[PDB]
Amino acid sequence: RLFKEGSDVKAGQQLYQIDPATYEADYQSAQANLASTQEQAQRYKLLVADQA
Amino acid sequence: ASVATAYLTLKADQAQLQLTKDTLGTYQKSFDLTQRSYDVGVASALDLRQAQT
Repeated sequence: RLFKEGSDVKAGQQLYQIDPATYEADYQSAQANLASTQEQAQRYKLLVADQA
Repeated sequence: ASVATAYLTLKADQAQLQLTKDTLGTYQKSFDLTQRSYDVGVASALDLRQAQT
């Protein structure tokens, strides 16, 4: 718990932490696919200009 | 008959030369496209060598 109780908190201030540990694995599994598809799109962007 | 045969053979072989030049230009353009695709990283050297052959 990251807030002092009875204090004035602001909008968007983090109050807790709920042990990510699964969403970290989901995020890594998503970004590993994004890392390959992004450079495939970037390579085909260069090759489509030369009609390759 | 010999003169007519030799002249027609020359007339045929010059057109064969022109079509072979067109085929070589097509092959050179294909090799340049495969070299560009090897430079960007989509194809491998295994395809670049087959395009070179």
